[PDB]
Amino acid sequence: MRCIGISNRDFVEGVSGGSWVDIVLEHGSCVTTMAKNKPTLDFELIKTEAKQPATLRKYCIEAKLTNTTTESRCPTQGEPTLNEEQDKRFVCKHSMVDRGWGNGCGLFGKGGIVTCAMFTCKKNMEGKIVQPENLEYTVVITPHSGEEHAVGNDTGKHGKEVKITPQSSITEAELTGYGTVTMECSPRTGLDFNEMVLLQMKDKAWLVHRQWFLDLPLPWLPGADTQGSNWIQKETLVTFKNPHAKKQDVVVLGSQEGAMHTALTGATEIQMSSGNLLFTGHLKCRLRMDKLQLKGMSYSMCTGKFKVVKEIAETQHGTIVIRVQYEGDGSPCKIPFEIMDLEKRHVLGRLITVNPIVTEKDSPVNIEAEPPFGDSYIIIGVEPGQLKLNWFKK
Amino acid sequence: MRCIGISNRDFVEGVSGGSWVDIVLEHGSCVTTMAKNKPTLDFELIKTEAKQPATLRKYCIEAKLTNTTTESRCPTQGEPTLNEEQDKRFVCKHSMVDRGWGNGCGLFGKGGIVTCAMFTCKKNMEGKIVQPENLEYTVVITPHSGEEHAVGNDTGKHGKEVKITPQSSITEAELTGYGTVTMECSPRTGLDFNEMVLLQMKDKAWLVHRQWFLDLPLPWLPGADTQGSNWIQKETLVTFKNPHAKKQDVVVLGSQEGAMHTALTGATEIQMSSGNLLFTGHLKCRLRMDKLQLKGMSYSMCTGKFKVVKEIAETQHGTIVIRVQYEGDGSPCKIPFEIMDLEKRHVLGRLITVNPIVTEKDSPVNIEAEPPFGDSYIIIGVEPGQLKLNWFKK
Ligand SMILES: *[C@@H]1O[C@H](CO[C@H]2O[C@@H](C)[C@@H](O)[C@@H](O)[C@@H]2O)[C@@H](O[C@@H]2O[C@H](CO)[C@@H](O[C@@H]3O[C@H](CO)[C@@H](O)[C@H](O)[C@@H]3O)[C@H](O)[C@H]2NC(C)=O)[C@H](O)[C@H]1NC(C)=O
Ligand SMILES: *[C@@H]1O[C@H](CO[C@H]2O[C@@H](C)[C@@H](O)[C@@H](O)[C@@H]2O)[C@@H](O[C@@H]2O[C@H](CO)[C@@H](O[C@@H]3O[C@H](CO)[C@@H](O)[C@H](O)[C@@H]3O)[C@H](O)[C@H]2NC(C)=O)[C@H](O)[C@H]1NC(C)=O
Ligand SMILES: *[C@@H]1O[C@H](CO)[C@@H](O)[C@H](O)[C@H]1NC(C)=O
Ligand SMILES: *[C@@H]1O[C@H](CO)[C@@H](O)[C@H](O)[C@H]1NC(C)=O
Ligand code: NA
Repeated sequence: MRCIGISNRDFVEGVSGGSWVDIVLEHGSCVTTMAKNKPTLDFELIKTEAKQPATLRKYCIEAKLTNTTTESRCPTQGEPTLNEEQDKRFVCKHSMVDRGWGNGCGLFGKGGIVTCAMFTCKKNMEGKIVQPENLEYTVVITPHSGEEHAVGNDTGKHGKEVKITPQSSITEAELTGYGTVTMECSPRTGLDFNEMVLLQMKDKAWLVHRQWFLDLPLPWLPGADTQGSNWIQKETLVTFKNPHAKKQDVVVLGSQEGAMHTALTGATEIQMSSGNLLFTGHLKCRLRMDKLQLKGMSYSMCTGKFKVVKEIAETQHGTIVIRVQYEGDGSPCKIPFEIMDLEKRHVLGRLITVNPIVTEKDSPVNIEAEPPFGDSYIIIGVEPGQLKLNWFKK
Repeated sequence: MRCIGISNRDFVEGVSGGSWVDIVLEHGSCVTTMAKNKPTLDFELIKTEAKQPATLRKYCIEAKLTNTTTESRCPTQGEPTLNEEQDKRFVCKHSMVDRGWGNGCGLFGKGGIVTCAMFTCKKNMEGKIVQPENLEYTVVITPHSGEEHAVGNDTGKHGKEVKITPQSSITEAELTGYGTVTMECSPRTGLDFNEMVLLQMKDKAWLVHRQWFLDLPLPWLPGADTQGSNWIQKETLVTFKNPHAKKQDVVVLGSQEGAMHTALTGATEIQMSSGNLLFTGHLKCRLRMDKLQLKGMSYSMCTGKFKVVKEIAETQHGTIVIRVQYEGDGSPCKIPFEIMDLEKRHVLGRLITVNPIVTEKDSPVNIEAEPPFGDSYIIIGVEPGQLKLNWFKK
């Protein structure tokens, strides 16, 4: 009954005869499955967690230049040389400056120069690759127990959590009391997982095109990196200025954080809490309910009368939910429940929460029925005090 | 002699007769002025400092969201309300979420919501407006004294520093020993100063178009601001997400520092040290040298012989510089110096450092002459030991 109250709720019914039903889940969605002489169940896909992707690459989006040093030579004295010219943490550039008496040389002319500054990354992205094979989809199955606090309760303490993997065959489900049901799940994500890379920025984390990712004009380190200093293309964030041949300067290009966001507009976002993300993927599964069995078809209809505990409420999908309490002595019994017509002649509606049964003189029961459009009557209980609440749909 | 050794060096000669000469300065440039029976002078424009512009506006390029709070209502209970909805430091957004039994309401339907988060700026730009009238151009005048350490010496301790302003009439120049010269300067900058705004980012500071500046999609405060909290358009850096009608989130758009740089590519850069900038502007001035007079035309040519102290060096502009020392007893006397021809008959070159004179038996003298293309002979001194150094130009 977890679905009762969710906007994006899909109702799925069993193939007339065959106790097999196909459903589709996706974060922000809910599915209420029904099947002849079978408990009504609610399925929701909690989380979709990639186990441990691989760091394809690692871009630096903000750096600091330090320990700047420079070497120069007089005209006709060959190129300058700096040891740092070989230190992978340093970024260097050769250039030329005017030289003459006024500044150390006996000759006037363009003299060679070379400047180096130590590049230290301050913040970095981290593109990653995920393989559908290793995607553990968690799914919570909440049966329409009718339990007092079940309606819309998203605690989890009402359904049975089930872990699933495409590379884990067909998984089984133990529904404490109803038996067992089995799910035949297959990946079937939105976009390809090879052409797409999982980019991450301390919190916001998208999913972009492999190529676009790699073409990013930013200092980077190959995934297999551990050093975290020998950045490739350090100059994509470093600029060398020598305007009047006097001196040469090295500058930082400042944080690219926002620029990345600004460029990840069309990209596919993906909320994620340090490892448990909430993707976008139609996770299809097949349901076998052969081992599933109604609860207590060994009980007898109740004879006593019921007291509406919580007034009939209509859901965003035309269904109605009502809560009632049993006052009869019957003890563990079934609740009479029909959606008759205006004259109590025929039947016009169906129970969504199939086979309603009281379990304790003092535990109210929640029932979700689906009345027709227009009028109908919700007839609950039997003759002595039979509630005959009227209703109008859509 | 400060110009000797500078690449961008312009030689300016006086209008045959009139002792008035027009020169143009700009950072990274140098001008060597000459005029019949007048000392040769070198002009360089040290700095161009705007006195105190006005903060047109102040954009925030990096912010932090804090103290998030939210109010919500059940279906058919009117809009939610937050006190912060009125606190100018807070950014808020109304929205809708599904509600029903499972989460507090007796009805199922879209319930109103409103979320607010306190916006705190962390880093900011600061566009500014400058008016030409108040631009104090500093200019250093270094005469061709011939002084031992003058060639290319950029210490300043050789020339006389002169402050100048368009709104300061015509300025006078006291050249200790040569008399006085006067400069008639007029603004004449590159671009207009109304259509352009002086943008600044902790060091890097450009000059962009007023409109483009103001159209920047960034939180901002009117220049006259002192508060520094009631930012306008805070949402240009704040995003509200409510994907599944469950909850609504507020997020920061992260630093725009680099994005601004990346967008200030075509813009006009402007190095600046906390107030003293180095602009781009052809500062034209007119020179009156009437009160200027050659030095020591009361001395007599030396008779002794000279010793080349620093070998003849050629500059990036065909001129040659030589340093010699006097060994004669003559004391304060003039140095004989001519650029004769291959046969010591006629004259082929001119002195740039006009009227060379020794001043101390032990103080070498620097002379810059301009020999012709091809051969010529630098004849220094007189008969007894007259140096006859030969030379080849270009
Ligand atoms: C969502 O579900 C949680 C937990 O579900 C269990 O609730 C119990 C009562 C039972 O129905 C079991 O089958 C469910 O799995 C609900 O949390 C429970 O809340 C109730 C009432 O708020 C608590 O019961 C007791 O009530 C008496 C009143 O006479 C008090 O004196 C007791 O101190 C106690 O509160 C119970 O302790 C809670 N148990 C847990 C696990 O938290 C929750 O109320 C429900 N909410 C929704 C969405 O309806
Ligand atoms: C650029 O100019 C500075 C200062 O200019 C003055 O230099 C003095 C010498 C004189 O010519 C005056 O008219 C100039 O305005 C030069 O700095 C000076 O350097 C000299 C030599 O390096 C120093 O002179 C002395 O030399 C004797 C050697 O016998 C030593 O024993 C003394 O200790 C002393 O060094 C003088 O002190 C310096 N003065 C100043 C103000 O620094 C500088 O060398 C020159 N450089 C270039 C670009 O050529
Ligand atoms: C960088 O410069 C600092 C400050 O002078 C010094 O302490 C440090 O040892 C230098 N480190 C490197 C890598 O050059
Ligand atoms: C913001 O929240 C902090 C942490 O609870 C609190 O100390 C502070 O007083 C709050 N300030 C504002 C402006 O709400
Ligand atoms: Na002749």
